[PDB]
Amino acid sequence: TTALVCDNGSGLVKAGFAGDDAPRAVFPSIVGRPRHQGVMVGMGQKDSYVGDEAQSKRGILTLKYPIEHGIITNWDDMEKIWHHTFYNELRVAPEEHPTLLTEAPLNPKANREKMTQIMFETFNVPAMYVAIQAVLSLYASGRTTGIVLDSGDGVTHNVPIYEGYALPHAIMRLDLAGRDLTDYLMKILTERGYSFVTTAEREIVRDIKEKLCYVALDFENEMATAASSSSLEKSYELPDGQVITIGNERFRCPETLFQPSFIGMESAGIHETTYNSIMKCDIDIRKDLYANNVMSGGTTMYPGIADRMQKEITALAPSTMKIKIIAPPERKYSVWIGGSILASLSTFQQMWITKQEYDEAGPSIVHRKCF
Amino acid sequence: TTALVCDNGSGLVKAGFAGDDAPRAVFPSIVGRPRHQGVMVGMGQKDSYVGDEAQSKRGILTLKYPIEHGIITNWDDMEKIWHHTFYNELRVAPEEHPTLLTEAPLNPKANREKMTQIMFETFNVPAMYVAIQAVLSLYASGRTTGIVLDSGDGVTHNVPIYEGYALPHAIMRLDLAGRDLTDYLMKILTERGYSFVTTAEREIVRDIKEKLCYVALDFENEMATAASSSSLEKSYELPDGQVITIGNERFRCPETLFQPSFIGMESAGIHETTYNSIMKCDIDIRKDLYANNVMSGGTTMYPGIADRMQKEITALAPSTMKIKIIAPPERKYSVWIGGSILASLSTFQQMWITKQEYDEAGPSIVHRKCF
Amino acid sequence: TTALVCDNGSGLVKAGFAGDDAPRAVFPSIVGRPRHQGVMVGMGQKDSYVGDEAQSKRGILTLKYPIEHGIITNWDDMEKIWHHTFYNELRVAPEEHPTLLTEAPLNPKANREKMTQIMFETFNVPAMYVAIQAVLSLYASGRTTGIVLDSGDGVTHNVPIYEGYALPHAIMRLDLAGRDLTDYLMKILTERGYSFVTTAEREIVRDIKEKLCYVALDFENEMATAASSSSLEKSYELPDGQVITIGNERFRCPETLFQPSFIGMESAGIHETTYNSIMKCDIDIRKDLYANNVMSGGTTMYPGIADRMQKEITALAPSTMKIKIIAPPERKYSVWIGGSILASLSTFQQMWITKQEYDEAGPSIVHRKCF
Amino acid sequence: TTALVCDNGSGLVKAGFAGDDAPRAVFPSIVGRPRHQGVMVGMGQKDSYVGDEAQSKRGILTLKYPIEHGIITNWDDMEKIWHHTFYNELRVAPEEHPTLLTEAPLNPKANREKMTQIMFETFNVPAMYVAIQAVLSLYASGRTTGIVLDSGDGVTHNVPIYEGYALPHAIMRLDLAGRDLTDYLMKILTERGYSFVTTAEREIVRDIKEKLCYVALDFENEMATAASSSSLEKSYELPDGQVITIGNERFRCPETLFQPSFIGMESAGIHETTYNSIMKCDIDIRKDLYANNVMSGGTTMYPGIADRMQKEITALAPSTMKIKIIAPPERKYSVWIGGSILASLSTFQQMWITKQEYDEAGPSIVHRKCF
Amino acid sequence: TTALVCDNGSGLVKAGFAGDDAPRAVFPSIVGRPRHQGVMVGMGQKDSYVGDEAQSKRGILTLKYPIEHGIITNWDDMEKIWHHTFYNELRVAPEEHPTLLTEAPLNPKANREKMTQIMFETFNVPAMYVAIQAVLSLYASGRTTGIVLDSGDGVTHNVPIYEGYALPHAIMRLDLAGRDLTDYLMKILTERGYSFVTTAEREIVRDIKEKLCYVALDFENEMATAASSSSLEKSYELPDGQVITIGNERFRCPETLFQPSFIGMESAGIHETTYNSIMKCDIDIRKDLYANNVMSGGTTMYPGIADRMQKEITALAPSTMKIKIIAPPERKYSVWIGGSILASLSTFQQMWITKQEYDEAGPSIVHRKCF
Amino acid sequence: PAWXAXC
Amino acid sequence: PAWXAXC
Amino acid sequence: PAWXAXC
Amino acid sequence: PAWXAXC
Amino acid sequence: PAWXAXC
Amino acid sequence: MGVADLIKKFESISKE
Amino acid sequence: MGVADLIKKFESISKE
Amino acid sequence: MGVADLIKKFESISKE
Amino acid sequence: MGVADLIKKFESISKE
Amino acid sequence: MGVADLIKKFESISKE
Ligand SMILES: Nc1ncnc2c1ncn2[C@@H]1O[C@H](COP(=O)(O)OP(=O)(O)O)[C@@H](O)[C@H]1O
Ligand SMILES: Nc1ncnc2c1ncn2[C@@H]1O[C@H](COP(=O)(O)OP(=O)(O)O)[C@@H](O)[C@H]1O
Ligand SMILES: [Mg+2]
Ligand SMILES: [Mg+2]
Ligand SMILES: [Mg+2]
Ligand SMILES: [Mg+2]
Ligand SMILES: [Mg+2]
Repeated sequence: TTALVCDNGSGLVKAGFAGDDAPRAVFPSIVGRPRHQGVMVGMGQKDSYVGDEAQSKRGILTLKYPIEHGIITNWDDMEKIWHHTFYNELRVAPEEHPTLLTEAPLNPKANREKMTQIMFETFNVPAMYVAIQAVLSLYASGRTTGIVLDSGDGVTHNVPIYEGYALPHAIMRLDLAGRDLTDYLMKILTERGYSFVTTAEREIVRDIKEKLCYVALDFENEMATAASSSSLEKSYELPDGQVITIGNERFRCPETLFQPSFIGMESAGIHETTYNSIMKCDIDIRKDLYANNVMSGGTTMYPGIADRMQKEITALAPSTMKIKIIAPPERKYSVWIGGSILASLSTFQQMWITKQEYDEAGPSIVHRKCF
Repeated sequence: TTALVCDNGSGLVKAGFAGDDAPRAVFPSIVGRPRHQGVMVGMGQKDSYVGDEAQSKRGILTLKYPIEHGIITNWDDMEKIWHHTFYNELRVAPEEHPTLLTEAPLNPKANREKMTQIMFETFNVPAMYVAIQAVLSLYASGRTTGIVLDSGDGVTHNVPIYEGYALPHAIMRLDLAGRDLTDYLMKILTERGYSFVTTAEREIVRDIKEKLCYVALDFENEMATAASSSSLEKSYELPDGQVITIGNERFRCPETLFQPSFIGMESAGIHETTYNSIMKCDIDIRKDLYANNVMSGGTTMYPGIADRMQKEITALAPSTMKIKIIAPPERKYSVWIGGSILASLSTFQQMWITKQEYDEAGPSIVHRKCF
Repeated sequence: TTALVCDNGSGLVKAGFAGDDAPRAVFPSIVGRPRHQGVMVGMGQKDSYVGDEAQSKRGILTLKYPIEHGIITNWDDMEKIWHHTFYNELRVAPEEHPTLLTEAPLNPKANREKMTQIMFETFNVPAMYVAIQAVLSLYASGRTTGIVLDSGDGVTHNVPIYEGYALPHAIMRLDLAGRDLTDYLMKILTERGYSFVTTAEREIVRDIKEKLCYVALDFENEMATAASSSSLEKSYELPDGQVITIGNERFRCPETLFQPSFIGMESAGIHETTYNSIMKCDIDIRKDLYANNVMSGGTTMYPGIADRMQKEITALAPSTMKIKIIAPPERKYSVWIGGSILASLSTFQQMWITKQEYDEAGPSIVHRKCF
Repeated sequence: TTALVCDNGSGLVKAGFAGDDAPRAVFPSIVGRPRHQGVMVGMGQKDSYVGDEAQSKRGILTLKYPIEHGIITNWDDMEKIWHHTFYNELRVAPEEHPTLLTEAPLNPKANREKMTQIMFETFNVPAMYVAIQAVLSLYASGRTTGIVLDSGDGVTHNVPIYEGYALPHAIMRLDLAGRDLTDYLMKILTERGYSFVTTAEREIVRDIKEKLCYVALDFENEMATAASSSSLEKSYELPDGQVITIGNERFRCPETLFQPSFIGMESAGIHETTYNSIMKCDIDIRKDLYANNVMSGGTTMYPGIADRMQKEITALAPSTMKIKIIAPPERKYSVWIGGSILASLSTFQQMWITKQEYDEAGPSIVHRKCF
Repeated sequence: TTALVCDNGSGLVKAGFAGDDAPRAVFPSIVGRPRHQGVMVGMGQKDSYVGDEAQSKRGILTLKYPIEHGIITNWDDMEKIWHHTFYNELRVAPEEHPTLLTEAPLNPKANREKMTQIMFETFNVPAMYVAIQAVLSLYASGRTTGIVLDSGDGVTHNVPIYEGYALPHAIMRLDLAGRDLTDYLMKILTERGYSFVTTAEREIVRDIKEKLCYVALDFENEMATAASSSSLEKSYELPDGQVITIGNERFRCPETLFQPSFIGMESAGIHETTYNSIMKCDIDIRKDLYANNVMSGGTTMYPGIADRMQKEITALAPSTMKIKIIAPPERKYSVWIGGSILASLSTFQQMWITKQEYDEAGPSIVHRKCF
Repeated sequence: PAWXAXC
Repeated sequence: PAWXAXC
Repeated sequence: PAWXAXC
Repeated sequence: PAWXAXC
Repeated sequence: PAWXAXC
Repeated sequence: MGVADLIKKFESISKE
Repeated sequence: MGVADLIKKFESISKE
Repeated sequence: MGVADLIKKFESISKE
Repeated sequence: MGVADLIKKFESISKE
Repeated sequence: MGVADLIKKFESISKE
């Protein structure tokens, strides 16, 4: 009767059972459809492909994500994702388990309400609860105090918590995320003559980003170095055996997070955004937030990102203060893990929306602890 | 069977056992409550916090005092203070010990009557007595003659005693106290651009007051000096590492006690108030009161306050007379100490209201020696 | 030789000549700079744009205000504002006219001192005086008694005056103002899926606030109504032709003024702040302050604000008393008007700081009547 | 009720029944007519001869093909071919069986439409379907992925398929085929004094090509060898007992496929054409196409052709990739075989154009899956 | 000392002098070489032919373009183009005039660097500048605001400009252009039996495209019409007197620009690409970009293209907005014209790279205003 | 482009 | 010579 | 954020 | 086929 | 503000 | 009520 | 590998 | 440090 | 509208 | 001077 946990993010879907250390399903939130005439009718060709199935056939599919910037925009595709998650990936009947789902803070309310309707009416879940990843990331870190900087494929957000109490007026959110860094990389590679256009190519460029990019701890020095040296150049083999050689794009891509102006945003970079979140908090709480800067989410995996963040925050913050970044290797999974913990606490078993309650209260019930 | 002694002041609660030299409990009279949405339900979050517990979490609590200007206004919060004092701070069963409590002179009668009801009906104390701090301050000074100037967080008062007899028509009371000086300091710091608004910030400003302020022995010369010199400026580190630099606010704050007009009061300053109390006494008693000016209470801790008082009184009083100020370092504790002494005297053991007497006499009994 | 009058507020700059009924210059206190690469060098592109010029090009500028919460933080931008005001908006040589400027009460002293230095050394004004808007608002109301609640873009403040005498210890100031209400509205619109991030978008949201928001005279009933009805919904056309439909945000935004907790402040709302200012005044003056509650400033333009204030004050104040709110339609201009009056009175012509005096006295002279 | 399968190619007609391993009719697509005066009227001389009948009498007939470069140009002759195929070669009534016919990709639409009209109106076939040989060649190879290089007497074409989906924008077609190689050989043999002019002689030269030619795996080395050696010379006996000795024509003929310039074409050779087809495909698909290069068609029978192709493709393609050529011995029959398979699949029985549908829809129906 | 202006596009080379209304040289970017054995040695036969010379002899040359998709791939051929442009077409010594060259946005940096090296080292130009055609197209349109949709033989691109400032993050580029439409037309004509294979034939098909094709304002209605009518059919006379009759290919060819899927691209059509560029711009700028949609480039010459674009954009864009397309008849020349203007402005004479500067700075100097 | 009047 | 305007 | 140690 | 790893 | 008709 | 009138009111108050 | 077997292979693929 | 242990930590915190 | 005139327009804009 | 001693002082005063 273990609760199901499912982090339906914009990039990957991480799902499994409560009370455990890893998702069992980690396939991408991608639904693809053929973009070409089928001819070999005799093989039983499909109309659509999902997740790993879709990426394995990406060169013939217009791969699309149902979720963009944390918002579900394509509900038919989202039900396909869920359907496969429950029956083909986890092999579990939804009727037999309550389910914990996640969402970004400061999202549209309708996103939560529609997701709830589907779980109760299409999957017949007996109970449901929706959590904010930033909160789950502290449960997963073993603590009740700190700022979680959750930076994934969809959105980047900062949520300070102190002694388990949230400070919602200090939530900062940027719609700058891994998907944009990827788009930026697709454009920057143009300079060296490489041209990635299609969605299959987008996934290739994503793979490149994941293996070659790093965070400069001094952007200008890395630029000066690149301009005078081959030592920063790396090769990568494309799926067709073609070799692509990449230079300073390796650090100019993630630099966007510190300089969003690179993609046209006037918005503050992540170190200033984090800093501002601290500044919006009562002065008495600042010391503890600085000492508990918690990173989570896939884009926090760039080598050097934690080090760059420390350097940047210490340049904004007053001196004579401990500024500490917590960045465990499971940054990709801490949200799922938090879900795994929360759903297993006895203290949480009164937080579930029972289908019976939903059916009498209507959607307003999903906003208990809306935050 | 040692009596409990508890000075439930407006600032701090000083409590312990009779016959000893210090309170064991010295936590603040503060009850705080969360002012933000709780999210981490799994941590067992509280509805309210008390004393040191509350100040340790002040950045998320609307810290409030149950007592203002010496009057208890919030009785639910006051029972929480007492509850913790008895069971968590002193670790003592109230039923096993008689209790000595204190109050300001010239307070509402109801304050005494309600406090009594609670001690007899909620804490089941077997006996009770209520004392005036100004009297306790002379027991603690080893003498039966003098004027006690008790200036705390709540109120400031002057009570002349001669050969143990009180002169009640000469009691002077000002509702100017440390809490107002603190509020004034919060406002005066505005001039240099610092802005402390919240109750947590109020406590920060209080800490500043306690470490940087001093009494000018010549206000105009200190102003002239400040206007021409950096030598009076001091820095202070705020909890978030931010440094605040404070100039003449260091002496303009406590000056309020000599010039209440600074906060809008038309009332006499403390040196004139003391003087007037002496003038209301029979001429034959004045010499002894001048020779025994006794200071007690936390606000008498400003450096230079005793020296300023001597200078001021000698400017009002006729010449050719000894004007003497007694200001032992335990000004913060002399009241508790007086309680510790009084409750231990055999002569005092007939002064207790036995619960049995209260239950037959009703509240009028609490006014024996109302004063 | 008519004095110039210039209300250099944080939102708008209202400027013109003394002895008249309206400012001639009413452009915003905004300096913008290009945030994008210029390419058409042949058009003579500028580095910066000011006021209406800047808003007319806002989609390409990082529009910023030089003044925040009533304090000037960017002096270079402020000189640009003044420069244009004097030479391009009013078309007047500063050397030929004395100038009356305004500032919030309880601001940093340095703000006044620096402003003075600039007027005497950069604009060569022959004379200068600085006034408090709350005072000017009573001159503009034709009276010498009352409380002015001046609530603009920058700060909100309460200054009681009685028979022309001020009661400075009763000044209340909140750093809750129209700019915060705007920021709150930007956040609240998130719930319906609308997302305004950039500074140009901030100005759009401000325009929305100004046309759609109103004050609930019963917050809970308006919420209950909104929850059950489309009758409170209004549409607005965004600059690109996109229609945005807004529901209960119409009254949840201005509600912040009554419930500052909505944006994280623990501070009293404006009706309690006003009430407290009255309570800090001598009891003998309260009747006249209640009968002369004067509203001024741009945020007092929300429909229903005066009515809500009456309802709230009458719930705090004792019964059997006349509580009257004065809210003429020129709430946006009453400050400028007061300046226009004051500068024209013969009684005021000795109040000017002559440049000659400044040059001998130094900055301390600007604090005559500092208040 | 077994479907008839008939690959009416430009060279040979391969026909038989679905569900079997070989055509039963494999006669040439040749209709000949006497080119000389008949004199022995008493023998019942014919006006025309078909297929093997015609070749057996070729020395007196102007043998012609009805199909050139994959296009039917002589419809009267084509009906004769079909007539004999159905009644004299296969001995089957067309009315009793549905029929699967084939055609080149990128042919004129009219070729398909006219063929359809004839089958429905002249042969009364109850149903019809037209397939592309390149597709049939993968069914016959047991796979759903790869590029079929079908090089016959008529045309040479490349059609990539991935997971059964076709990539039509990557279809490459050359009008260089076995008939041109034959014409080239007729010309090249001139150098040694042999002269083949007539159509009967064309068929003789074709026979020579089929037995003596091979693909050089290094053209220049074979030329250098021929220029210095008799070891590459082979004899052939012409029908009249005359011996013809052939030297480097043995490899200079098929070389045309790699160097079309030999016959005046500026077009890419077959290895570059294949390569380009791969390059027109999404990068993600290239690896699988390289690993599944499928050869079919009669001209792929030259000894050494598969080996030359591997050598050439690996010189164009990036290194570190598996380049694999599939060349089963039944290259002459794989198309017919694919037809035999396709027509037998239950999945295909809805693909047939029923005569009833044709008669209501008209010719547009033949382009379902036109490709 | 008039600057030379030379738009070395992929299709045509437009070159002449600054300060004038037309290029003097408008020959094609084609270098051809004989593909056949020369025999009449006595006529002084050439190795290569250029531009009009080459097209005049196209039936014997493998005509090739040095530039493909806006990138120079064959530098030897490009120097021949330049050589002839300077000495045989314009009859001018390069040493005597500075030269303005053009390039596509988002091209490889090396393309600019190599072009620069050649102009300074091979042609000894005293100074050089490289411009982006999209910018030049607004100078030529007399305005500083709008989106230029430049669609030529090489690439199609969208560059929004506002008040002369560029919005580089909103640049959209497709590698769909007139050369692809031509290739598509070569393929589509197959359906009616016409077959154009060689490069000379490619140029013939291009001529056909230019005279017969038009944009359907309703694709499905034109298809339905074609399917039922001869009224859309047009004849064309091929160079050998052969008449070719063309049906719906007349509009199915340019339709590719709206439906790139026709040639295998998954990419957005030009109306969605334009729309997306607007969406990437700040909301405040959208109104002006919609009102200034500027078309330039040779493929914008199809009849009906501007009308189709308006219809399409108004179906994507919100209603109640003016959507305006600017399409002057000189769409083929607006780029050259912009060059003619820019090079003549006094404001531009500091933008030139002086050879002296290049020789000290190296290639990085060419990226001033890289964009 | 996923929000409702801003992305 | 079999196409219609090319072979 | 405009004051000096509080906003 | 003119870019470097895409056309 | 703590008394009853004066603070 | 208008600056000309408000001035007259205040000048009168000052003089009185 | 023979039509009977190739049919079985493709029927299996279609069903799967 | 693993969910089983993190649960024990949080259950202990909630109870305390 | 012609280069001579477009130049005059832009020179005027630059100077202004 | 300490409560134990101050008590002794006051008890002595009361008795005397
Ligand atoms: N060094 C110091 N200088 C001046 N005032 C002080 C100092 N230390 C503490 N105080 C003040 O003493 C007051 C506490 O008063 P206290 O007499 O101990 O308790 P209560 O006022 O509750 O009877 C507070 O207003 C506090 O700020
Ligand atoms: N109809 C309206 N309703 C509510 N607020 C308004 C309205 N019109 C303008 N405002 C607000 O008034 C403020 C401008 O204040 P104003 O007093 O004119 O200048 P300042 O604040 O600079 O002294 C802005 O925050 C603006 O949004
Ligand atoms: Mg996530
Ligand atoms: Mg006390
Ligand atoms: Mg104002
Ligand atoms: Mg064939
Ligand atoms: Mg061009």
